[PDB]
Amino acid sequence: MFAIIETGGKQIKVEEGQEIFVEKLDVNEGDTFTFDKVLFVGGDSVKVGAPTVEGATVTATVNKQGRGKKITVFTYKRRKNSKRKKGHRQPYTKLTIDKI
Amino acid sequence: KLHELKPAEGSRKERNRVGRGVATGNGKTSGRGHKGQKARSGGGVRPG
Amino acid sequence: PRVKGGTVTRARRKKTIKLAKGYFGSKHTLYKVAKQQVMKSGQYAFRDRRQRKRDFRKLWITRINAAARQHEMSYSRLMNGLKKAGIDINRKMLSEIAISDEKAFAQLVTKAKDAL
Amino acid sequence: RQTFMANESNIERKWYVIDAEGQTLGRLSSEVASILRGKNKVTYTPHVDTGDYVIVINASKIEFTGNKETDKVYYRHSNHPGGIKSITAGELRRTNPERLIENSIKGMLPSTRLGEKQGKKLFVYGGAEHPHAAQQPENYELR
Amino acid sequence: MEAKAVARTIRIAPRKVRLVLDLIRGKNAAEAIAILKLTNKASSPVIEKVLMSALANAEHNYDMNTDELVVKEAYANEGPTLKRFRPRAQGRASAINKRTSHITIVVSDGK
Amino acid sequence: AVPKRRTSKTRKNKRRTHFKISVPGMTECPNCGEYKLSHRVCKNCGSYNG
RNA sequence: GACAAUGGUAGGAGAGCGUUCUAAGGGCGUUGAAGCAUGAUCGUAAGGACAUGUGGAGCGCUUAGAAGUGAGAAUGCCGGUG
RNA sequence: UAACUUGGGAGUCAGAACAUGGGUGAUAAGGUCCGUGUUCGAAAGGGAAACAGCCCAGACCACCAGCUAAGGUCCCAAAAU
RNA sequence: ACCGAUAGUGAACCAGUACCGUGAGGGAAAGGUGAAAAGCACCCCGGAAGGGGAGUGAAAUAGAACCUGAAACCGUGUGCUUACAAGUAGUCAGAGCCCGUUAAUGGGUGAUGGCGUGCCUUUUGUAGAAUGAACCGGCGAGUUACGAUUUGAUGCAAGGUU
Repeated sequence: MFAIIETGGKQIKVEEGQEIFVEKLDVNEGDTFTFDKVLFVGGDSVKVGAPTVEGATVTATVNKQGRGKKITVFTYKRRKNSKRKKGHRQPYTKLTIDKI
Repeated sequence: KLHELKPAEGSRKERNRVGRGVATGNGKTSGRGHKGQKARSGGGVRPG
Repeated sequence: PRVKGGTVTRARRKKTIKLAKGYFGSKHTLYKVAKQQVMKSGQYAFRDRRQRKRDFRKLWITRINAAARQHEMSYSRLMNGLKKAGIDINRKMLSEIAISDEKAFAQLVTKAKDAL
Repeated sequence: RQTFMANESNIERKWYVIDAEGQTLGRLSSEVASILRGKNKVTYTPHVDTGDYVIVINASKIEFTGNKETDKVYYRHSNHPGGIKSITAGELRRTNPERLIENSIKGMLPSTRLGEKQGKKLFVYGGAEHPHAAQQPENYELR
Repeated sequence: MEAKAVARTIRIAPRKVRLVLDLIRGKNAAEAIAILKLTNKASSPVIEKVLMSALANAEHNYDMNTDELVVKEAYANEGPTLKRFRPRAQGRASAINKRTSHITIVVSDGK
Repeated sequence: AVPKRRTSKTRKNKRRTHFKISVPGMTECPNCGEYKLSHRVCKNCGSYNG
C-alpha cells in the first residue's frame, strides 16, 4: 500500500522500503523520525479520507544529512555595466520508510 | 617582534584605484561622467 | 618593481572555455565567442528554473481533466466539490493516483459529487 | 520528483470510426483533433505521441450554416508571379469532400515535427465503406 | 608488428599530397606500388620512395615477409613555410606561401 | 563582390565532398605479370597483344 | 528567538580576492621545484587545493612593507595562423 | 516616520509617450510651446499576436507545493461546447 | 625592496649595421644542446636530402632548424547521432544506446516537446539596415614632487616644533 504525507510545503507518495529526499530536519543521523500528518491511505485496505487521518503515523530512519549539487546563479543587463554571480547548495535529509 | 607587527587600530587605509573593471564601481569613466570639459585630461576652468 | 602577466590570464580564460564543452563549432574553441554564450546560458537557466514550475502544474491539471471526464464530470466541478469537502490533496498527488490506482480515484470522485 | 512519463515501451493505440452525416463541419473537426493528440488519456505526455487513429466515413453531407456554401472561399498561391487560385467551400464539397474535412482538422493541430506525425492517423472517406477491416475499429459518438 | 618510414621537409603543398594518399590507404603492399606507378600526379613518385623505404625496413631491421604486408597508416603533416613576394600593379607586392609537408607511411604484417 | 562573412570549417569541408581523384583503371598484363593501363602497352617488356 | 529590509544607470560609502619584490620567523625539494596538460574537487564572488603524466632546479606558508599590481573592444602596436 | 543645521565627495543643464487644462497650426501631424498626474529613462515578470512610454504588478537564493490581479475557459493553448 | 630578451641603451648577437633616400636624414630583426663533443664508427632504402637499426650519454620526443614547448590553425583513427527539414545555435523536460569517478540523489551522446532576435559604444528610444572587432598570444591608460584644506591615528599641552 501507500500513503500521502506532508513534509513541509510539499507532499510525498511513499511505500514501505522506499528511500526519499526531503528538506533539512532537526534530527541526527541514525535516529528515528515520525511523520504525524498523513492525508490519504489506499491499497487493498480501506481507503481513508481527509483533512487529516486520525493518527496513522509513518516511521522512518535517517541515513545522511548532506547538501545538493552547486548551481551558479548569473544574471546581466545588456549595454548597462551590471551583473551578479552567486553560488548555492541546498541542504536535504535522506530517509528510508519502514512502517506505514 | 619583527615577525608579529601590527599598526595601531584605524591608522591605515588602502588607496582607491580607478579604471580597473566595472565591479569596483569606478570602472569605465573613472568617476568623471559623460563627454564634457571636466571629463577631459588636463582639467577644466580656473579655481576662481 | 615590474610586475608582468603570465599564469593569471591563461588560468581564468581556460575556466571559461572549459564550461562551454559540447557547444557547436567555434563556440567551444575561441574564448571571446564562448564567453558570450556562457553568460547567455546563465541568463536562460535563471528564467527556466521558474518556468519549470508553471510547466508541470499544467501537465497535472490536463491529466486530472481526462480522468474526471470518464466519470461524467469536468475538472472545474471536481475541484469545487473537493474543496467543499476538504480533501486538501494537491494536483501532484491526484495525478499520481489516477494513473496508478484506478479505483482509488473513484473513491474521491464520489465525495466530490456528494457535496455537489 | 514523482511524475510519471509515458514512452514508446508502454504506449497503446486503438482505432475509432466516426460518422460525419448531419454534423457541422467545425464542431466535428474540433472534437477529432482532441483525439488524435491524446488529450483524452490519463497518461498524456507532451513530447511523445499517445493519441489514437480516427476513420471518418460519409464525408459528404457535411453541413454548413448560413451562406457559407457560397461565401466561404479558400485561397492558395503557387509562388509564381501573379498566380493566386480560388475555390468555394460549396464547390469543394462536391468535388473533393475528403480534402475539405482533412484540411479543416489539420488546421487545429500544432505545426511541429510531432504535429505532422499526429495528423497522419486520420483517414477520411466520402462514402459509408472503408477498407480498414484488418484492424478492429470501434464506433465513437461525439460529445 | 609494424614498420615505418618518414620523409621530412618535402617541397610540395600538404593538401596536394593528401589526394594521392587517399587511394593507397588500406591496400596491399604490391597493389599500392602499382597504383603509385600509374597515377599521373606530381607527388606520386615522392610517396613511392617512402613506401619502398618502409618495405625494406621490414626485411632487414625486422623479420617480416613482404607478401602479407598492408599499408596501415599514411598521413601528411605540415612543415615550415617559405615566405616570398610578387610585384603587383601600382607599386604593391603580394605574399606567396611555398608550403612543405612531412610524409609518413606505416606497413603492418597484421596481428 | 567580396565575401560578407567568414566561411566556417563545416561549410568548407562540405564543399570538398566531391573534390577527389579516381583510380587509374589498370589491368594485369599476361606476359609481364605486372600491372598496366587498359588499352595501353606494358612498360616492363613493352608488349601489346590483340 | 521574534520582527523588519535586500530591482537598479550617472555617482557616494564599506568589506575582500589575486599578482611581482623586501623584512622577520618557520618549512618543502633529484626518494624530483617552478612551468605545462587532464580530471566526475572545495568556497557566497574574485578564487584555493589534491591525484596522475611531461619537466629537470628552484619554491611555498604567517605577519608586516612598497607598487611598472588584474585587459574584450582605442579603423590600437608587434609576431604567428586562417 | 521623518524634518532642520554644520562639514568631505559628486553626477545632472539633448528627455520621450499616455491622460487631462490651454496657446500656436487648419478644433492637421508620432508637430510645437506651458500647467497637472503616471510609466520609461535606471524595471525584469503576466495581458494587448509580434510591439521602451497602454492595463496588472516591483525579481536576495533554492522547491516537480497553495490562493489570486489584469485578461480569459470549441482546437492550436491551461480552465464552462 | 632597479630590468631580465615585445623588458633594459636604438644596439646582450660583427648595430648606427641590413635596408630606405639625390641629399640633409630615418632605422630594424636575431640570446639558451650537454657536466664533459664524449657532435651518431658500422649495416639497410635512395642520385641526393630524409629515414630504420646499432652505438655515446642519466636522458636523443637533448642530434646543432637542439632547455621548457601554450593557443589559433592543420591532419589520422574511433564510442553516440544525422538525408520531410525553417535553426543568435543555448536553456528546461526527456526515452534509447555506450562507459565507470577526487564515490556522488555519477560521466559521454541526444528521438522528441516548451521558452528564447550576439557583445561594446552612443542615445528620448538600437535585433537594428548607427559605431568597432578576421582568429589566437604578448604589450597597451589617475602617477610623482612641492604647497592648501578636511578626516582617522599617535605624542606633548598654554604650549607645540625645529
